[PDB]
Amino acid sequence: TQQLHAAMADTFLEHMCRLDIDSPPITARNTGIICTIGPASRSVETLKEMIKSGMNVARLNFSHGTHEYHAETIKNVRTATESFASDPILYRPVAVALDTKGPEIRTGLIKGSGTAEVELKKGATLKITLDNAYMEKCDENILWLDYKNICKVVEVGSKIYVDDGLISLQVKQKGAFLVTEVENGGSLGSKKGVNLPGAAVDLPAVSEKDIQDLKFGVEQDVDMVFASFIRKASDVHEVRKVLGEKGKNIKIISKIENHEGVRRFDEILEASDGIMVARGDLGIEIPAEKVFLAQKMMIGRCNRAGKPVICATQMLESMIKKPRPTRAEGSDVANAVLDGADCIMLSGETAKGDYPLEAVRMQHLIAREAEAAIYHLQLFEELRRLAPITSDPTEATAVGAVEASFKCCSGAIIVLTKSGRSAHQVARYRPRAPIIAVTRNPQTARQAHLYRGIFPVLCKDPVQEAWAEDVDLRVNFAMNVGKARGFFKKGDVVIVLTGWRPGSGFTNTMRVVPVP
Amino acid sequence: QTQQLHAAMADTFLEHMCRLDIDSPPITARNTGIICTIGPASRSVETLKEMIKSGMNVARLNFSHGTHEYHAETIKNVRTATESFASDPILYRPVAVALDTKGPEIRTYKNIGSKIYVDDGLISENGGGVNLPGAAVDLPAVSEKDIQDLKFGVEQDVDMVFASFIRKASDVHEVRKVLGEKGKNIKIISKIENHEGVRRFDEILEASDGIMVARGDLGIEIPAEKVFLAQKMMIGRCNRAGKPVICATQMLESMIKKPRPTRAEGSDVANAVLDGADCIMLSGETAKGDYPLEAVRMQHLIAREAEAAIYHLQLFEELRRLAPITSDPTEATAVGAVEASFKCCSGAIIVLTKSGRSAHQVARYRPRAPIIAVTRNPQTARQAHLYRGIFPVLCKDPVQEAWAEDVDLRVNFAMNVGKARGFFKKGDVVIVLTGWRPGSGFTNTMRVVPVP
Amino acid sequence: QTQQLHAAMADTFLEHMCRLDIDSPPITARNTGIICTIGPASRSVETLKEMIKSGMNVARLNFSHGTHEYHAETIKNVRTATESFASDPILYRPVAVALDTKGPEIRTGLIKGSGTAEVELKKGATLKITLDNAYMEKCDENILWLDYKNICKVVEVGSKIYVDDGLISLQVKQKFLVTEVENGGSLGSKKGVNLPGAAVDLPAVSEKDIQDLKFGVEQDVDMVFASFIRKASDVHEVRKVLGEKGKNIKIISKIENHEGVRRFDEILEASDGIMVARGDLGIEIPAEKVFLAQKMMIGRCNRAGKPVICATQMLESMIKKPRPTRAEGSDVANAVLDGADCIMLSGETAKGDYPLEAVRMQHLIAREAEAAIYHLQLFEELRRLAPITSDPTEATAVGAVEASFKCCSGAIIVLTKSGRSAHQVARYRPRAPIIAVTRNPQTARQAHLYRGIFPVLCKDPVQEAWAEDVDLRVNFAMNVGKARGFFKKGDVVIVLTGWRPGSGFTNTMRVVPVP
Amino acid sequence: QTQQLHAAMADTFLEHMCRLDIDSPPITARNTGIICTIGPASRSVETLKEMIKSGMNVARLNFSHGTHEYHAETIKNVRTATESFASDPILYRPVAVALDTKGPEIRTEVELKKKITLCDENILWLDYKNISKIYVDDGLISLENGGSLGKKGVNLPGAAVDLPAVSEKDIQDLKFGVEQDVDMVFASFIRKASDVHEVRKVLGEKGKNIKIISKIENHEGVRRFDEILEASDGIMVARGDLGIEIPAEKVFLAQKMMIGRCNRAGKPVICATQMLESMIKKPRPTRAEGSDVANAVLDGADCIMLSGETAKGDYPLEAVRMQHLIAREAEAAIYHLQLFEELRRLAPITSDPTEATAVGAVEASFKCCSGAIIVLTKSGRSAHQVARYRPRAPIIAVTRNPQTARQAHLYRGIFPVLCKDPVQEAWAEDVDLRVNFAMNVGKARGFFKKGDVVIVLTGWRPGSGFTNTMRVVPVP
Ligand SMILES: O=P(O)(O)OC[C@H]1O[C@](O)(COP(=O)(O)O)[C@@H](O)[C@@H]1O
Ligand SMILES: O=P(O)(O)OC[C@H]1O[C@](O)(COP(=O)(O)O)[C@@H](O)[C@@H]1O
Ligand SMILES: O=P(O)(O)OC[C@H]1O[C@](O)(COP(=O)(O)O)[C@@H](O)[C@@H]1O
Ligand SMILES: O=P(O)(O)OC[C@H]1O[C@](O)(COP(=O)(O)O)[C@@H](O)[C@@H]1O
Ligand SMILES: O=C([O-])C(=O)[O-]
Ligand SMILES: [K+]
Ligand SMILES: [Mg+2]
Ligand SMILES: [Mg+2]
Repeated sequence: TQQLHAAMADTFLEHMCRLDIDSPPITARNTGIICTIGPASRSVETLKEMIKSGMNVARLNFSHGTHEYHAETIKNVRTATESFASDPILYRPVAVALDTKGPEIRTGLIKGSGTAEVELKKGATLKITLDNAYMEKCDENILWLDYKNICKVVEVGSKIYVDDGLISLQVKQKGAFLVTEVENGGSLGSKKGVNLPGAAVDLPAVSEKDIQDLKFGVEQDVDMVFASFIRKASDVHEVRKVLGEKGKNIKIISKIENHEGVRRFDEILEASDGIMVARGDLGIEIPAEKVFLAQKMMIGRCNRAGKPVICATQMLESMIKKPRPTRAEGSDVANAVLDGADCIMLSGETAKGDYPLEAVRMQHLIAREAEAAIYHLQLFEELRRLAPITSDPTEATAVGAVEASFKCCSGAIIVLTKSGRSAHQVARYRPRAPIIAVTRNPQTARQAHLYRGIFPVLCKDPVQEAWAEDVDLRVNFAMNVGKARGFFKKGDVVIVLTGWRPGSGFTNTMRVVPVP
Repeated sequence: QTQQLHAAMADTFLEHMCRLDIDSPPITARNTGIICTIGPASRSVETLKEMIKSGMNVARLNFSHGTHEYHAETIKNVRTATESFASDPILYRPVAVALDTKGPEIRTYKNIGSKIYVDDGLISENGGGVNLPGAAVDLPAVSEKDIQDLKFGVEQDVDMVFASFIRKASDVHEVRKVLGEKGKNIKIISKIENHEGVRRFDEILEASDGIMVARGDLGIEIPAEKVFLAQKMMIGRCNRAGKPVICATQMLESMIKKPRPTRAEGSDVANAVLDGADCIMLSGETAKGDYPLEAVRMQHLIAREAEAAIYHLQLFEELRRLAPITSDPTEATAVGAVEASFKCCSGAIIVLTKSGRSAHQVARYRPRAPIIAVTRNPQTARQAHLYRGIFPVLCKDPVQEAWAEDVDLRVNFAMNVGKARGFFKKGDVVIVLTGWRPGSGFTNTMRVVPVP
Repeated sequence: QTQQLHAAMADTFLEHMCRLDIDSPPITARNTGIICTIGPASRSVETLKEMIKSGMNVARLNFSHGTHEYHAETIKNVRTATESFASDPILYRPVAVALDTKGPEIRTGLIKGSGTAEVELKKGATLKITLDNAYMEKCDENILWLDYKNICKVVEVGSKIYVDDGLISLQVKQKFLVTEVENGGSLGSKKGVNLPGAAVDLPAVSEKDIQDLKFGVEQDVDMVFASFIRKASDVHEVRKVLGEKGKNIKIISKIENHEGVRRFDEILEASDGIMVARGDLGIEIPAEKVFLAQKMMIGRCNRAGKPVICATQMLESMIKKPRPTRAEGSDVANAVLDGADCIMLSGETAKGDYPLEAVRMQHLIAREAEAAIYHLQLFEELRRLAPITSDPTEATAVGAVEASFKCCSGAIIVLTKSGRSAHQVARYRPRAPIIAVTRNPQTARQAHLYRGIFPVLCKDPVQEAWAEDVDLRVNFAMNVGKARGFFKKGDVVIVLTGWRPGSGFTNTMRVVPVP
Repeated sequence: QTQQLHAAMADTFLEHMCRLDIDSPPITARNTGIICTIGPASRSVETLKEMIKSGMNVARLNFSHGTHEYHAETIKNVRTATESFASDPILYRPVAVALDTKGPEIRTEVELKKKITLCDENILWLDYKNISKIYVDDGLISLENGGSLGKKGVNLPGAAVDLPAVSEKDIQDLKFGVEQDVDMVFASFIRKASDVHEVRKVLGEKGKNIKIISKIENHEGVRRFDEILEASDGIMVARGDLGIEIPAEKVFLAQKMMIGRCNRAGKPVICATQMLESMIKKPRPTRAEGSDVANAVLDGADCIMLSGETAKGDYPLEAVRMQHLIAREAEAAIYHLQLFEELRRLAPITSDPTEATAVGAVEASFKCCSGAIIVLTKSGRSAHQVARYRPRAPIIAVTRNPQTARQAHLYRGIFPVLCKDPVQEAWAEDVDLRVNFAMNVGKARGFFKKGDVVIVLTGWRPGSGFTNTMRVVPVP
């Protein structure tokens, strides 16, 4: 059970040899699940089923839609979320994330229609213009795109990709205009994304349009921002600046999607609250055979720094049209969890696909299977050897509680936290047991989904005047949540982390107590 | 640096991940074998030439469909395309032929709680070949059609057999008896496709020459969320036993219709190589899809990238600690050669072998450097593709009357092959493995020599 | 350069060795217990006071010699010296008293009617061994009497017989016993005889041991070192003899012969701790094999969490000289590196000329060796080899030790009644000292058997409010640590308490700033 | 149940300790070298024959006392004893001669209870200059301590003595060693790399093949150890003087540090002084002394040394035999699984094919449990490169160079064998002849038998520097 026989192996190779398909996993699923909301999932009715299937974060993509449309999406999520608040013991917080548009390049309209398409045949000629006279009159001869300075960055012989890198063009002759030949062709539609691998796209990291959406998210009380195409640390500083004082508590997740962002990852990770490995654009900007290097590198460096990392894009792509995934997609999710990803994401599988609930359920089943097969003995040993010595009492308390949880096979680590930080410090050491973080801050409970293993619970009872009684109140609530979810039963042992006084920064007490 | 050598010198696996560098270029050699299913999209002589140039090592023919005259024509075109490069033996690549049996599949014969899936797992319990997740084995291991197909393979001189739906050791022995004495040198690769094969894997592996993780049927017979567990389990035990293991099915499925893979497909190929798979396989991507060459090229590029990212310092240590002591001189010589190749950053290990066994025992310990196996046996050269890192070369030169001179001829042939393929150049250091007398079984000599 | 912390952070043991630095000073705290045999050279109140100040934790009484009156006076002098520091509880050091039994010894008679006469034995010469009581006081270079009446039943021709702690060796030539001297030398009175490889059938607990153990219960000793333990049933016999009145006395089994090493696992299971008694052991087995048996027993005791003592000839040359040999400096250091909880002195303190110097040398070596321990490897291995458990105290103990490495704490403070909670911390071998606060004087004395436990005896009365009684004992430990230089105000320490009074309820670990 | 094989398979160091067995007998091969100081107790030819039969590999000559004529007769007696066994080349053991220099010494019975002039208890004479504490007579008296002071040595710890690296007497003694054809020099009180160079310069062209072992005996040599190690052929941990110059409770740190860095560099390290000191007067050692010898071997020392135990004491043969018995037990107790892995990890990757042949040979020897590794070598270098990786099996180094066979004793596990056959015309036949010679030596001394598997290292042409061939070969 829980691959515990493989966990006691002395080598990683023998650990693999002991992986048993008949060793059922524990109940808790530690990996967070982010879901992109769109036409197939934005109804209050479907959203309620997204939550029951395991969605923790509803993602809103501001590459498309108006502020009024997204405001309605946010309302439906919160409506579906609060529809379960009648039972505070089974209530699951749900976070809202805003994915900025960023320096996107998009084509124009095919023959004045949003749905029209033309067939590009390989080897044929195709002209690219910036003259807005063709902005709505693109066809197989001429194509308009919205990057005015595309000629200052594209040398002759360059390659241009259109529509998620499916169409590829080679610039055969530069103009004032661009004369290209189609390498790989096919159906060319309207408003398609363009990638220029190996070109210094001078488009601003934070456009005037992005400024409005960021301030929109601050007004809407979003829990986090996914910032697209972050190339350097100063790009992160603009995002932090625009969010200003009122958006101080909004977590900033930098998306790495090009060569420069990979090269500058350290300065970007230092300034950010988290990372997203956005493999979609990344797979086009750099060779597709190198993406897995960038992913393992970014996940490991984030695990080392104790900052959240998200694995995103095309994880269960085939499930947009089919109710079951391919074998490659099953192993991709599992290996991302084995790599150490805090969260796994879904895009078109939930935004527009035909089986959005099956996708969420499949991600939940695989992640719980992958979490049991993790070789904890080596991971915990390596995280401690790579983590520096600390003078923070909470840090020493966190590593001691994780070590104690491996020793007594505890059902959970219960943590009282106001800002989340205490639970974050436990999570970075990757215990096997789920981390039940008890909080009264709703925003804290929603941002805890970015961390592996943190199962946030929001206590709704009023603050008791006697502080030692307020602590016991929240601890017993955690015991009720854990017993109701089947994390443990009466008589089991659990780790409880508390402070010596109210307020953030005083977590310093670890207790080993039986389940009431 | 190159070949992820900065990540290679890390003291922990986590720090090894942190040092992976997309700007660190891999070496020229690609160690993982590429098995391509040949079908209507790829059975022309002109196409097969491009597939070989793209890196195809093994042509798989799926006997679930097609007549013997059809398959015999496919085999013939495969050998025409293969032998079209024989005029230059420095650059000639052996290409193997594999026969994949139909096996005991239920289609919509019969002699049949709940649970019963149909049409590749498209109905049960509802939904839009037939599988019985967790059921008895009514049909025989080797039916009468399989016997004729297996006998046809011996006649067409195939190098290996992929036996479908192996459930126990006696299934393997049944196949072996059918190949008989005329096909006793044909390698039997047991395909693990159901819960029974996973439960009885150790007895199946012991009876087999190798294993295929056939994830297609496996993902229907057992929960889909468990396939990664059984895959890593079987690759691990095959690595421990030193037997070849193939990862198969839906690795680049979307490339049937599209010229570039998804992100999940790109990481699936890489992680299979990182797991330790000797070979990776393409099915519909090469048999029926619109982009057969691109799929072969993509497996080549990913595999070479992932091989540079292997954490050899942990893998080599753990492979030795788990391997038993030996009295076989070839086994001791082989592990000494691999240790020496790491010590001097060798450009290759050159192995002279008649049956391939000497090269197989080197591949067992997973050197970073390519293993140039020099043989005069054509079947040995073709069967070498089943093993990670073995780059076979077929020596066509006549035997020299002085045995020491004949050894030097074959060694110098491997040197010219290595130079022409960019594995190494003049002045580099290589490991050379030979014996003290002619004949198989006497490999016991390791020499550390500069490339002339 | 401090605490060999540069060597502490190595990735291999070889690199750890390469980084050991003679210019990197150790900390104040010395973790290895020091046991001293008290004798003529050291039994005065004046000398005992200086030995306590020099670092002695345990006074060993060797009941192979002396009367009950003699030992009663020694014990009185030990307690006089100890309690002379009892007026400052912050600085008072508990001192344990250990009784070392005679056990099934074999001794010779008197040389020419004198307990101080001595003859000379020559190589190849013949020596007659008799059991006739007419010679028990009439021994000389021709006839030797010994008190083992069954010796002819257990020896044969060619057997080796060793006399006076292995100095002289004989070989039986005829069966009274006719022998030929192999190695000669001066033969005194009442010397010990070893019969290596013979099946000696003496009782585990003799009538003399019965009287000495009863004396031990009346005199309130803290532990018994039981000589020549051969099997678990020997340990049980000692436990039954001590009975109800001696149930709290710790029983340390001395492993000194071949059967003891062979049956070590069952003996360890029955005992509270182990002494590697290398003196007799090096005569009973080949001396080139002693180091193997020592490292085996220390390893298995560390694995089981039970105290192990390394004993005998650690600083033998300091009996006559003020400074040890290089081999002796190495032996003490390697015993601490092996994992020994305590190191022992015998003749160096019982009868030598430099008893204070010997105690001070062991203190200096042990503290240097403790800094050199490769804690990264040791802590990882003790955890891997320890089973998962449902005991909250064990999980709390391993979390506290892990926390102490994380924040480089100056100490782990533990409140314990019986000692058990501190013993469970010591089993995981933290670098930081373990300050065990107890109100039980016997718990305080017995804690010296465990590496790193620094016991302090709280004298303050019990507070009615239990949370105040707890805070009182924690602050007392804070004052002890500051007064002894383990830490200072602003540092971080680990505190271990329980949720309710009484033994067995330790479940609370706190990371606390030093006020 | 043999050679601590059960403990050898443990997955942790702790479990390795827990599995050590006193009932697990070692092999016959003893890998650690034994160096004996020759003096009035061991000077006679008949005594030296027994010391050789008991395990002495190197005879040490202490040039702090005695005359050139005295030491010359000592050398003649050693060579007389050594060559008395030469009638059988199969069983002959080479014996090396080492010269130990006096070096920068400061020397002076009355009583003293708690006035230096540069012979009574009121004014003492010393031969030195200016410059705190001063130690006299093996550090027993401190200046403050007391004792029976009676031409005793003086130590000035921490200080910087103005005495030259080599003295006029040492120059004469070094030139004497050159004339007497000694195999190695133990250079006393080496403080810096320049001191090693001045010694190497004194030995000149005629003494260029003489191995220089630097003795580390004070604080400065410990701090400048890396530069001294690089310039030297090897290191001696001279714990006698070192234990006076630095606090005695720190000697074990310096010893373990210097053995580790020598093992890491692949250079010989000798642990010396007071290892069996009580055996000067007693036929058996103390428990601390048996532990000290064994822990020196477990630390990784290539050689162990006897001083007064063989030079002046009553039981020299017993002392040599005890070091032999302890060393053999401790070598079986080595945790090879960890040691070999760590040695490889800290060793650099190079292009020298001899080094790559050496690791591959050691790895192969662990895989097939070989009875030996046979190395053909003319300078010793190829055998030294095998020994740095510490195989469990013995290294039979077959040479025709008699100085090489004697110098090989400085390296753990190298069993030197001197071939005296004429050089055969065919190269391949001259190699086969020397290999077969090692097979016979192995069978004679019980290292292996017919049908066993051994590792054989050879090269591709005559002369030194060409070892590149490893073979796994059945014993004939
Ligand atoms: O993780 P954070 O943000 O530091 O908060 C943890 C805090 O929660 C507590 O357990 C309770 O604090 P509050 O009563 O103010 O909510 C404190 O003891 C502790 O300092
Ligand atoms: O791997 P195999 O089949 O054992 O072959 C190894 C043999 O090949 C050899 O190169 C000799 O082969 P040949 O008999 O063709 O000359 C020897 O080195 C060795 O004994
Ligand atoms: O180590 P022991 O013998 O279990 O004693 C530890 C006990 O001491 C306590 O801290 C309290 O001690 P008191 O009973 O003297 O107040 C308990 O919480 C705990 O169970
Ligand atoms: O260890 P060294 O000094 O390099 O000598 C090893 C030499 O021994 C040999 O095996 C034999 O050389 P020789 O003919 O000089 O004895 C050479 O191949 C090799 O170069
Ligand atoms: O047969 C296969 O290859 C499969 O089912 O995966
Ligand atoms: K006694
Ligand atoms: Mg993008
Ligand atoms: Mg000296």
